[PDB]
Amino acid sequence: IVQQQNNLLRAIEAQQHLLQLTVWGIKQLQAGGWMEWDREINNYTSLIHSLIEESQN
Amino acid sequence: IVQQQNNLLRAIEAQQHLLQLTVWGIKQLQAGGWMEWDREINNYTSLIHSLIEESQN
Amino acid sequence: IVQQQNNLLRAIEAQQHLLQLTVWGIKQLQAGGWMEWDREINNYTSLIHSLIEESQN
Repeated sequence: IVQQQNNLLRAIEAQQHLLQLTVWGIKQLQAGGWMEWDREINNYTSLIHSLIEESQN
Repeated sequence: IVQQQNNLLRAIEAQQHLLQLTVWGIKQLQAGGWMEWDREINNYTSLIHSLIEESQN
Repeated sequence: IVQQQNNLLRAIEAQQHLLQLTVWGIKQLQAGGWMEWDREINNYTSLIHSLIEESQN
């Protein structure tokens, strides 16, 4: 079960990289009315980083 | 292992919020040929909500 | 705990489908300077597929 929990964390980490690439792609396409979307992307990005670092530890 | 499973669920929840923000961003940029993409986004969004609520319970 | 690990894997699988739909949506909007973004999307997509198949097994 330990090995499976490590697998799932590595999957979540790799999905977060993919998510960050899609956020970056959307910002390149939008580049102004997006301030609240940027606030929420930033807050949830920081939130997920904290949870991943907690899980890694 | 219980604490780790809670960590991973909170990470998946925070990633789902980020995913929903990226879907919303893409819909704002597209705003017509997207009907099947919308069907699939809706079905998988409902699917993930059901799995998160199951996991929370 | 086994049932919970299966729940979380199914959630990660459903999120990967959603992620792939958002990548596809972004590529339709961009359709040229995106070569490195495509390389990284491909590498992380392959990485996550390997981790999901490992977890399923």
